[PDB]
Amino acid sequence: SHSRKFLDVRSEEELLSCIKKETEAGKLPPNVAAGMEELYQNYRNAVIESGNPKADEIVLSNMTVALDRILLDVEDPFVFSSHHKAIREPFDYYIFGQNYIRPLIDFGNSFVGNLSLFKDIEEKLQQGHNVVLISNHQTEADPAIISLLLEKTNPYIAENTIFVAGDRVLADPLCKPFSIGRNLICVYSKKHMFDIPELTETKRKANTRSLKEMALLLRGGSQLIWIAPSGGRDRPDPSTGEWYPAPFDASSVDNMRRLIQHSDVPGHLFPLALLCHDIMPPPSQVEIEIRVIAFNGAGLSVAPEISFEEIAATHKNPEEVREAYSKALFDSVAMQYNVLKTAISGKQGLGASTADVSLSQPW
Repeated sequence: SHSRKFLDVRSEEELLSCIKKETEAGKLPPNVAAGMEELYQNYRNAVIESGNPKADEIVLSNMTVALDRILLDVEDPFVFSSHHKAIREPFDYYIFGQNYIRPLIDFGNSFVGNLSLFKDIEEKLQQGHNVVLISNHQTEADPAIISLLLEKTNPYIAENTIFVAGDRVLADPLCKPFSIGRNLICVYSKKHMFDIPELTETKRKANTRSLKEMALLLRGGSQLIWIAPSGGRDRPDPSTGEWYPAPFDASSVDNMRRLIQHSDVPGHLFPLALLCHDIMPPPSQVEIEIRVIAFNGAGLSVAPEISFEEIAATHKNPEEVREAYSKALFDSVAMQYNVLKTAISGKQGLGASTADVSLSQPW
């Protein structure tokens, strides 16, 4: 039976004592207990540093509920398979991840690129078409960056986007409550497929099942799916420290395009850029060389779909077409990303807008 002791915590001393007690009962592995203490301190620090006047209340509330939900999953892990629908009841995991990430976003220094295209995307969905957002990936909070930035203007996208998500993030005890509250297509990454030879067959069968269910969803129409063809989160250049979208896997863009073609329903792929690594960056040696959670502006942009036909008509074979189409999507993502960068880290705000990227603050 679930220990609800984290919900009785009213102080940092009780928090640490609770962590100790759950570990001593064997209900929390020592490395997970340690990760929980680091998480607490880092979340606390970022919220206090934002200047938020309700910092102490937000931290106590979000962190005691986060620890309770992390322990709940450790006691009996939620099993993810193929398509996962966000859990909204009795405990709304979606709204929990939204409220958990809210205080880390500096909305005054956050921007949306080409807001009107998100309305275009909703129209296409209303026509029964499917839309795939071909994006870069920066943090495990990416779904909340998208949902929070668009919650006022595009609540439909905020609540119904489906994220193609890899096994590494879905297995992490600290991220599980967040993941449970999102719509997902769960896949085993190519990167880790061969790490454990005794699991490869199983992962491949599950990947086929996930693809099959995604194809079935597409046949039904009106699906909005996000996928980062790079797989992983962007990393800073190991020498310069510069962050920008990681290389795409051109086969991943091709596989999505072809599933759309066989679904017999009109489908659209739009290049999407996300800028939020400062809020919850992946670990990196150059960052040590030159904080796991921070308050910072976030950016989100979308640009028109790339003409696949124009590329197929001007390239000599299948491989060259695949590479050029993936590169054209990637080139758009990187272009939008630099405009977001100039607006936020460059401090130009709306003055970073260009002919192709029009910024706004829809909140």
